Amino acid sequence: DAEQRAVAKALFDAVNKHLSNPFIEVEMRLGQFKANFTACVSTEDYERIKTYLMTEMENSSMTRSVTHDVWRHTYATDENGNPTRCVSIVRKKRLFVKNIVVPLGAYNLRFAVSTETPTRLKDRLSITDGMFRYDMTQVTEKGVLMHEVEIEGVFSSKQLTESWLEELLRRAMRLATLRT
Ligand SMILES: [Mn+2]
Repeated sequence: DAEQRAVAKALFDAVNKHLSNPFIEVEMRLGQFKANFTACVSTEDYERIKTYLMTEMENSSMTRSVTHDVWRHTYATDENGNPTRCVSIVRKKRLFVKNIVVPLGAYNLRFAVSTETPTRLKDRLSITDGMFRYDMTQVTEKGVLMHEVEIEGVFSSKQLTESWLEELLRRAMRLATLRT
């Protein structure tokens, strides 16, 4: 009856709260071997990858964000670069990691699949081309400045296909070999 419906609704809401919304992140990160794989590119190669992406872009769209990181707690920043407050808290567990065999002269590529479930400073610029998101991040994690580039997409319950993976590897190889 009516009381039963109130209990079941509460059980339903409590179940979903304990489920959360667990999505899957598939990413291909550029990097080098130089404590082995370092997910960074040179400054000059970084600016040329960006030149490539802005030339390629046609949707007149991008997102920039300066955040502070420290389960990871992400803190926003105001107009002067000072922290505001947490805008997200997420646990990232890597499920699958793989080194890609790249052509000679190319940047190395690391393939990573992670579950994300709702100190470093990140200045990130993100572009979308088709069903792929490009992230260009300048990271500082211990006084060291790293130029990071990755291509990625997120899935949950948007499902992952072999076609999307095939194009992800194609698009990543294009950035990895940009200088050659
Ligand atoms: Mn990422």
